[PDB]
Amino acid sequence: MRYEVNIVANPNLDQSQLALEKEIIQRALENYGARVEKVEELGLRRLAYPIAKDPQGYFLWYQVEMPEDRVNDLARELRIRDNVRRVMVVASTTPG
Amino acid sequence: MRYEVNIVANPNLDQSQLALEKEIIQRALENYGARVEKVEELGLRRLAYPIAKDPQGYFLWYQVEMPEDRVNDLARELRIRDNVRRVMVVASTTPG
Repeated sequence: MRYEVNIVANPNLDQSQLALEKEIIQRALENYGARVEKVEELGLRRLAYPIAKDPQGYFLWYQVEMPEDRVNDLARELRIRDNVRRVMVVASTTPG
Repeated sequence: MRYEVNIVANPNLDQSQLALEKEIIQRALENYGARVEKVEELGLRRLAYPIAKDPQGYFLWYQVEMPEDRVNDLARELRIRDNVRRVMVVASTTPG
């Protein structure tokens, strides 16, 4: 299945720390057997609506192909790190 | 400011109803004075992570240019309709 993986990392990291976080994510995708189809580094962005107390984050977006039964474990592995604040995974298709 | 507007509509609508919802959104963007730079109709998708009781939705994505002081009112106008389940607006830049 094709998925979009949206990651929000700590906005306060220096680029050396961010490089480590990005490397860890890519290694996790490969280690879980995902085929990585696109990586977009969106960078520092701000949630405007709804209203959050901590609206800034460092946004990363991945498009991947992988089996549905492996997605949950991957997502949880990605978010275990303290510098990964949020992970959201959307399947690009549904049964209907 | 440039914003990404992520809309999740009711996944159970027929295309006649969805056409009305899309027309309403575009009219609201124009009526609020946003410049609409891209419209992507992503269609029926499923939240895979985190786990939601109602994970399916009809996803729409807009990129717009508009003043920051008008975004909140626009977002609230967009979501007042029952068929618009979620609106999320992200500013593409931050002060830092």
